[PDB]
Amino acid sequence: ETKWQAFARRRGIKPKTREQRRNLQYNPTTGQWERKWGYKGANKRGETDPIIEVSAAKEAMRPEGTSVRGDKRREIRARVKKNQKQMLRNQRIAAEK
Amino acid sequence: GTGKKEKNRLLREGRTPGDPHVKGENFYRSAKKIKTLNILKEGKPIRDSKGKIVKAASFQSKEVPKAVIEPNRKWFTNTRVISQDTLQSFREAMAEKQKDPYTVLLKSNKLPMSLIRDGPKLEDG
Amino acid sequence: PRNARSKRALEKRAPKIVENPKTCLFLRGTTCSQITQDAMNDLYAMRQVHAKRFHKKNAIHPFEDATSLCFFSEKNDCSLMVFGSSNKKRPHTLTFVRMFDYKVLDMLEFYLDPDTYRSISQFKTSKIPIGMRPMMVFAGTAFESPVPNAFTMAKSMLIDFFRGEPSDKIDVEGLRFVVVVTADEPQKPILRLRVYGIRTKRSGTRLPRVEVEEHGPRMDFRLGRMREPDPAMLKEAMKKAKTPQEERTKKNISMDLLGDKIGRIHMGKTDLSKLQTRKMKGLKR
Amino acid sequence: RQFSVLHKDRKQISVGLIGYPNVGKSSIINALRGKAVAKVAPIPGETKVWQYVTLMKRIYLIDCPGIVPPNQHDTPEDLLLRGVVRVENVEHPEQYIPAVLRKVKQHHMERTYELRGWKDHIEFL
Amino acid sequence: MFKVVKTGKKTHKKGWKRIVTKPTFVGPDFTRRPVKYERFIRPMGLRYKKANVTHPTLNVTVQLP
RNA sequence: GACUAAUCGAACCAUCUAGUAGCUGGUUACCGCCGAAGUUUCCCUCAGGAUAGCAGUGUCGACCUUCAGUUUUAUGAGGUAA
RNA sequence: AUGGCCAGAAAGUGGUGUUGACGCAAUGUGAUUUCUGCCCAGUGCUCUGAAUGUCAAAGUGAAGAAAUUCAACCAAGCGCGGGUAAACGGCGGGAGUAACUAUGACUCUCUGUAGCCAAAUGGAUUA
RNA sequence: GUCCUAAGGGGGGCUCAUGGAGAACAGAAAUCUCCAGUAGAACAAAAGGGUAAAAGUCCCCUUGAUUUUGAUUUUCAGUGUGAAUACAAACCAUGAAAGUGUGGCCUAUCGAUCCUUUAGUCCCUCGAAAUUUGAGGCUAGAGGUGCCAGAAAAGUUACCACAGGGAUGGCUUGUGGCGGCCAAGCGUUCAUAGCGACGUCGCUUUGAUCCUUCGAUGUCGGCUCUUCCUAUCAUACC
Ligand SMILES: Nc1nc2c(ncn2[C@@H]2O[C@H](COP(=O)(O)OP(=O)(O)OP(=O)(O)O)[C@@H](O)[C@H]2O)c(=O)[nH]1
Ligand SMILES: [Mg+2]
Ligand SMILES: [Mg+2]
Repeated sequence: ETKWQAFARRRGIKPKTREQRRNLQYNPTTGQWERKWGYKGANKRGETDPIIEVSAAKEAMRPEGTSVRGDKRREIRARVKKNQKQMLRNQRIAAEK
Repeated sequence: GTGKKEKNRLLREGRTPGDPHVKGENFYRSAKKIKTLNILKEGKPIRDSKGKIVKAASFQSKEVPKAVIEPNRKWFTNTRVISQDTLQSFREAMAEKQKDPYTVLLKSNKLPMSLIRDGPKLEDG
Repeated sequence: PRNARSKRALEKRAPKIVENPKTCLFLRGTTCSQITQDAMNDLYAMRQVHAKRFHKKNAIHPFEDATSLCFFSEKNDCSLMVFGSSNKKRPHTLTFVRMFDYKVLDMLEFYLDPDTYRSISQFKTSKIPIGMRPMMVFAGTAFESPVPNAFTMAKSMLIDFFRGEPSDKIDVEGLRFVVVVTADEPQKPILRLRVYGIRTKRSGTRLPRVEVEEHGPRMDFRLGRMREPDPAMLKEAMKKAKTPQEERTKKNISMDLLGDKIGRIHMGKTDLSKLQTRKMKGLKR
Repeated sequence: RQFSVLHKDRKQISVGLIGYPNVGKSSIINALRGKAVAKVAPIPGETKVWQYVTLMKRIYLIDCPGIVPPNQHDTPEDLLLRGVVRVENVEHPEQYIPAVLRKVKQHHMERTYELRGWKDHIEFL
Repeated sequence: MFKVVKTGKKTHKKGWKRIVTKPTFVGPDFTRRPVKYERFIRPMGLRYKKANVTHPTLNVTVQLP
C-alpha cells in the first residue's frame, strides 16, 4: 500500500466512480463540452485566447522575458513535478519493502 | 498507566501522526459512527441575525444545475445480449424447474423472461 | 516504459494468474557434435512455435555456473532450455533446463545413443503439422517411483516440453500423432523416445481400430547428471493460482439452473413430545 | 439467525409479523425477546401501529396490526368465531351461540360449565 | 427535488429525512431501509416499472419494463 | 430537581459595582452657507475587512498652466445596409 | 478492627461504634406463582505469574576545569503472559478429514375431540 | 518563447548511417543520380544473439479522451438500481484475410514572511579586568514534511434564563402525455425548407375476478346563528 492508499484506508475515502473521474465537463459560458485536462483542456484555459486581462501588480512582480501565457503551464509543471516526486518516493519504499 | 487523554489514546493505539480527525471522535466514537449520529442532527439551515438563509440545509441547495447529456457512442449500442443456445438452455432450465420449500431466493438473475417462460395455454390464447 | 509497445512487452512478461505457454530456448556449447545438433533440430521441429533458437557458441557449463542461463532466460522470457554439448566423457548430451522466476529450478542431462539415433527425415512418412499438439504415452515401471528421481523428473520435463497450448476443447482431427516414452526400473536403464502417426480402421464396432506407424525421431537416452530444486522454491513453483472464473464455495449458498442465487435453510426435526398442552377445565374429568 | 447469515451482506434483516388479529404476533415478539416489549391483550386490535423491536444486533422485528382480507364467502359469524371483532360491540350475541355449540363437543361444554340437559342454545344460556 | 420530513414530538422538529417528490425506479429485489436509517424516502405510490417506449424507425410504441 | 420564611437546576442580605452588551430605548434654542453615496481594487468565507470614488472646512502657490461625459477633421471597430 | 463506609482546614478530631458477618455498607430487582433459548471468551472483572519491554524523583558510573553531557538502574501503573461477574458482547448447528501445534482450510450432511412424562399441578390467561 | 484534427491502434509501400563516382551557381559542409553498404542510422532498452519486404520511416482509416454484461475474484458500502477492482465474454478499430490491438497513469493535505541545520576567520556584546568554555546579536551558507519539526479544545437542555428580532393573486374551471401521418391555411417560390388548427393512428372481461387496499412534514372538526353566490338536488315553466 502506498501513502495515499494507507491514508484512504484509515480515513474511509472511497474510490471515485468511473463516471465521476471522466475527462469531460460541460462549460456553461461557451455552451460546449470540454476536457478537464489533456489537449485543449480546461486547466490551460485562455492560453490561446486573443484577449487576456492582467493585473498591474502581476506584471510588476513578473520577471522580465516571461509572459502571462505560460503561467498555467508553469503551475501544471510544478504539480506534475510534485506528483512525480511522491510517486518516486512510493516506488523507493515499495522496492525497499 | 499512560493517560486517559485523546493524545495518549492515539499514541497507545498507534495512529499515524498528523492524520485529520472528525470533531467529536473519542474512545466510544469512530469516524463513521460520528457521521451516522451527525446525520440525525443534520437538516437545519444556517441563518443570519435577520433569519435569512445564508447557507442552505443538506439536500436543499436551491441552486438550479445544468441538466445536459453529452454525446456518446454508448447510447446507441446494445447493453445486454443473449444467444440462442443460452436461450434454449434457459428454456430447458425453466422446464425442469421445481419448487422446494427449504430453499429461498436471494438474488434474481436479470434475464429476458419473456423469451424464456413458456407461452400461454391454447384455450386462453 | 514510455513506448506503448515496450509497455505491452512488459505486461506480457509480467506474472499472471493464467500463465502463458512456456517458451523453450535451444542453444549449444562451444563444442557440440552434429548428432546433438540434429537432435536439437528435431526437438525444435516438434516445438517450433513456442521456441527460440540461438546460433552462436556459448562457453557455458550449466552444472558449474548458470548465471548466463539466468541472463538468457531473463532476456528472452524462456522458461525451458535445451542445451547441447559434446565431450570425451559425455559424447552427445542434451541438458534439459527448467527455470522458475528467471532462476534455475532444476536440470537433467540426457545422453543420446549415436548408433540408434534416427532423425525425422530418415522416415518417409507424413509429418505432424506446424503447431499441432501431439498425444502422449509414458510406459514402463520407471515413472511410478514413490520417491522423486531421474525418471519421474524426465517424465515431468518431457510433459512440459510436449504440452503445447492448453485448451478446453480439441477437434477429433488433432489426434493423429502420438509421442511414446518408454523406460523400466532395473546397467543404467534406457529412456526411449518415439513418435508415431495414428491411423484408424474399421473394426465392425463403434470404437475405431487404431494402427500406428513410426514418424520420427528415434531417440535413446541414458539419464545423466542431476540438479533438484530447493524445497522452498519448489513449493512456490508448485503453488497453484486460482482463476477468478471459479466461485469460492460458500455454505448454504448455490446457483440454480436459471442463474438465481439460492440459499438453503434447515428447519430441524419437530419435537413436540416435551410440550405440555393447557389443562383446561373442559378436559378434566 | 440462519436468515441473518444468508443476508450477512446487509447491515441487518427485518422480520415482519402478519396475520389475523388475536393470533399472537405481539406475544411471539415478547416471547422471542424474553421481555414484554409489545403490548398484549386478548381484545383484537391492541396493536394499532407498526413497531420496531431490536431483537439482536442484526435482527429487527416489526409488529403489525391485524389484517382481514375481504371475502364474499366470509360471514360475520365466521369472522367473530375467528376473532376479528370484540363481542361487546356486536348486536344480539345469542345468535352466534349455535355456531359455538356446533364447533365445540357437547361433553366439553358440559365439563366446562358443570351443566347439562339443555335442548338448544337459548335453553343453555 | 427533496422536501424536509419533520420528525419528533416537540414543537421543534428534526428535519434530516428527505422525501423524493418525483417518480423513481428502485429495481428488483428491493427491500426498504428501516425508518431509523432511511434518509431518502422513495414512496411506493411514485414507483414505476414500465414505460411506453417508441422506436423512431419502425414508428411503434410498446410498453417495456 | 421536590423543600429550605409568597424567593430554588442553587435561598436571602450587603459589597466588589456606576460589572459587560456589538442588542433595545432615548439623547434639549434659532437662522445662514455648502452638501452625499451602495463589487472601483485587493485580500478563505459566513458571525469579514480595508480601499477607490463622492463631501465640508481652513490655508497656500503667479488662483501659473487652461482644460471639456460635446461637435468637426484624420484614422480604427462595425463593410453592415445601399 | 492499626478494617470497611464516611466526615473534617487541621487536630491528643468526630460518626457508624453502647457496633463485630443471623452485622454493617453499597447496589440491582421488586408480594406469591412462573422463571433462568443454547454456546463461548472480543470489551471488561481480576492474577500470591513471568519480564524489565515503557519507566518520574532520589541514588550510581564515566568525560571535562566546571556549568553540563552521556550511560545504565528505575517502585506503582501500563504492556506481556494466565483464570473469569462471563456483566456487556457476539452467537445456524452436526460430523469428520489433512494441514501438524498457533489461523485451521477443505469435504459431507441437516427438514390425543384430548397424550406422554414428571412431586395435586403443569401456572404470567396471577387472586 | 513557440507549434500542433492528441497520443495510440491496424494495414500498405520503401530502406537507413556512411564511403566512392558524377551534376551551373555548389566551393570539406545545400540538392540530385548510380554503385557498395548486417543495420555500424533511427526507435526502445541497457544482450553475453532487440528490430530490415520491420519494432525504423512515410501514406490510408479510426481517433469514440477511457464502452457494456457478469449469479465470479479482492476490498468497501447508514445514498446496498450496489461502487471500485481483477478476470472472462461481447462490442469497437483496421486488413482481402489469417490475424493484430485499445478501451489510462498517479497521488493525503497544510507552512517558504515556514521548519531543520552549518560557519564566522580580520564580526560585536556578556556593562570592575583578563583567559578559556558557554550564551545572545548580526552576517553568510545548505536542504525541503523518508532524515523538515509539527498539525486531537466534545455534547445536551422537554428543568431552564437573558438581550433582541419576526410571525401566488383580473390566479382559477371540461376534455392526458409521447411519437408518427394527413392537413385548410402562414410562409416560400435564385433555397422548397420550416410553423400549422381540424383530425387520425400506436402504447397505456363474451357483462370477469373478488387469492395484489402500495407510506401524515403540511390537519381538521362539532355546536349555535345570519347572510350571499349559482356552477339547480327538489318544487315552477319550457
Ligand atoms: N394459550 C395460548 N394463548 C396465547 C398464545 N399466544 C397468544 N395467546 C393469547 O392470545 C391473545 C392475543 O395476543 P396478541 O399478542 O395481542 O396477538 P395479536 O394477534 O397481535 O393481537 P392484536 O394486538 O389485536 O393484533 C393474548 O391475549 C394471549 O392471551 C399461546 O401461545 N398460547
Ligand atoms: Mg390482541
Ligand atoms: Mg398485537
